[PDB]
Amino acid sequence: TVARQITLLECVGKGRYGEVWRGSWQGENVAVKIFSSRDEKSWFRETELYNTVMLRHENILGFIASDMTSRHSSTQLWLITHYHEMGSLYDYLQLTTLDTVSCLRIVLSIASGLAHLHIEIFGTQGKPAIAHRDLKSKNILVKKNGQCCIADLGLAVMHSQSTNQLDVGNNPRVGTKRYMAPEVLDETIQVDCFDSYKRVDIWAFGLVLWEVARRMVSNGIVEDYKPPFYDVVPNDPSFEDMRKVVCVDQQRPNIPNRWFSDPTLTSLAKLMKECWYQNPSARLTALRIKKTLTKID
Ligand SMILES: CNC(=O)[C@H]1C[C@H](n2c(-c3cc(OC)c(OC)c(OC)c3)nc3ccc(C(=O)NCC4CCN(C)CC4)cc32)C1
Repeated sequence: TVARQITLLECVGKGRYGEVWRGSWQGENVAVKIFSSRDEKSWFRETELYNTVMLRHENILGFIASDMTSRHSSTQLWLITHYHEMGSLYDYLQLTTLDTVSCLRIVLSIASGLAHLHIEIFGTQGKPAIAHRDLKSKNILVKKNGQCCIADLGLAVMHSQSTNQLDVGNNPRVGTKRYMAPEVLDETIQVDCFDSYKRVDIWAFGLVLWEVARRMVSNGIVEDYKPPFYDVVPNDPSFEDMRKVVCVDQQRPNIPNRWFSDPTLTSLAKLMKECWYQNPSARLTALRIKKTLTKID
């Protein structure tokens, strides 16, 4: 169903993943992702997660439907979700700066969505723990109320007390290299250990925090948008570029001096560094981050 009722109006994204369209379903905007063949298995994993898990949370992208539809003499794989007209956090941050409240609301809402993903709730009305594995600004959408929701669950891995085996391939280097945690890049991560995947999300969250904080204005000062590690790796960095910086040199994004003139950015700088520990077990939990951000307000 639904695929029939949907008219595609304008393509708002196109890449190796496929395309994302603004469509109309009974006159209502929906986001339609048409997967590339390359990413067909992500469509299935994401579809099955959303269809089997009650994953309704204000800070997780709202699923509507999935469909298989043959159109251009070939089958199309569609994922249909709520449409967030503001688009991705990545693109939003390049258009505007943030005051203190808008910055906190963004980062807290991401922490809230990530904590909800991570938490296992027993039973019906509950949910397995979920690790995202590709958290970054391009996979986060901004809402008009200034909160964000986390998107793109095609690499996510789930865990509950039902089974010890995880639906993860043998290759741990699945995400976006620029955001890959050190234990992924050097491939020492314990693929058997679900908690290890949560900690990889926390590392990436720290990087997103840094990206956002750079755009918060303090005393008329603000940084331009940059991706993590812009100053030391080329675009489309290689595994080796990333490993030398992050694993061998053990470098991190630098904190602009101006942040320490503002107590919010001072607090956030402290927080992102607690997300970036080389040792995964020292990193704050998602819920700890959320509780901390609830108080920094
Ligand atoms: C890696 N970047 C991407 O993919 C791109 C396309 C993704 N996009 C998703 C989306 C949908 C999904 O499924 C259906 C996904 O997968 C679950 C998903 O994953 C991240 C994202 N909804 C969107 C809603 C709107 C827009 C958008 O830009 N409109 C244009 C206006 C923006 C603001 N003014 C300044 C300019 C014009 C873009 C959206 C982001």
